[PDB]
Amino acid sequence: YPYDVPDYA
Amino acid sequence: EVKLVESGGDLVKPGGSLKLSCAASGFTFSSYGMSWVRQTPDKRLEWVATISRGGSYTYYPDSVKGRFTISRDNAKNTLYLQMSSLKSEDTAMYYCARRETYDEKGFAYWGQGTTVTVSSGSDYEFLKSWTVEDLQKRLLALDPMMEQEIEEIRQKCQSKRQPILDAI
Amino acid sequence: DIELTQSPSSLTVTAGEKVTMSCKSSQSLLNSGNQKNYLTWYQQKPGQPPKLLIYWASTRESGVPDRFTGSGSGRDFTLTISSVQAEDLAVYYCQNDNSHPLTFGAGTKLELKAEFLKSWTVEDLQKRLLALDPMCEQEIEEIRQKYQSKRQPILDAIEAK
Repeated sequence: YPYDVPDYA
Repeated sequence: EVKLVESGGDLVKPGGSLKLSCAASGFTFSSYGMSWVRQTPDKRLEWVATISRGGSYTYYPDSVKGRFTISRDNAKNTLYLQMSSLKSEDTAMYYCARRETYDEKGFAYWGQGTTVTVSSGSDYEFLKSWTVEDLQKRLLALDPMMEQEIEEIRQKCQSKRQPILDAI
Repeated sequence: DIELTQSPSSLTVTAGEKVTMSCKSSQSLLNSGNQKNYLTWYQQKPGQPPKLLIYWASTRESGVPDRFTGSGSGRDFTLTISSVQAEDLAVYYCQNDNSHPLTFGAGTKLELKAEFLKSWTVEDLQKRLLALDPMCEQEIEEIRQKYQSKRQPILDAIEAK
């Protein structure tokens, strides 16, 4: 993936 | 089928270090965040750490911040929790859990958990100048009381079991 | 930090009866992005991890009996069991899943009121016998672990000569 995904909380 | 298996759980010296790992399978590891959540002897649940899917964001509550490091190896499908400066209150069953990166519904998938027991620095200080005689007397006092506590549990359980056995 | 207050702490029940559990939170759990309340309810039985029961406050997880209903909004949340079964005896936890730090309530434990077992199915009676065994053995093992913990510094002190 080009970006990491932050936690939603 | 989604499966999480924790290991590393052990007895830790006062202020000691320990590393837990959790082997993931039955899903694409690299596409989901992961967490550690612990349950203390009093049964309270406490969130310990979360990691992003790529490893680049980590989160911790204040109680473990600076001491605990959550990491992952996406090639090996393994989640890690490195703990430092451990204290008796860090005694708990440690669970790894998947973070629902798409649905955002909480923890649907948990492993079976690994037990970490931490020795008390305080309890150790307390006994510094006890002699062998002092200590043996204290030691011998425990098991008779454990037996009586066990006997209470057994008797109460059988009192719930017996009425059912009698109906059948 | 968001604090979640679950009441009552325990609750004695009779099978068939309606039960009501309450989770009040110190702050809102509204995900502003999508207007859903990110509160999750879990069910825990002896020897196993908590099991997700209800999410987004009111959506039942797959495979959960429809006698479980989650409801409420803002700060006041409830878990209702329309007709409680002996298989539903467990500790119920709510969780703030909206904002860090993630936090759990302290739990509401359901227990059976101590004849009337004549009205139960033989199936439900055998299921209760099977559940009692791991419940008692976990309680007993927790006593052994506690006493290992009390013994340990004394054995450490004896050995340290």
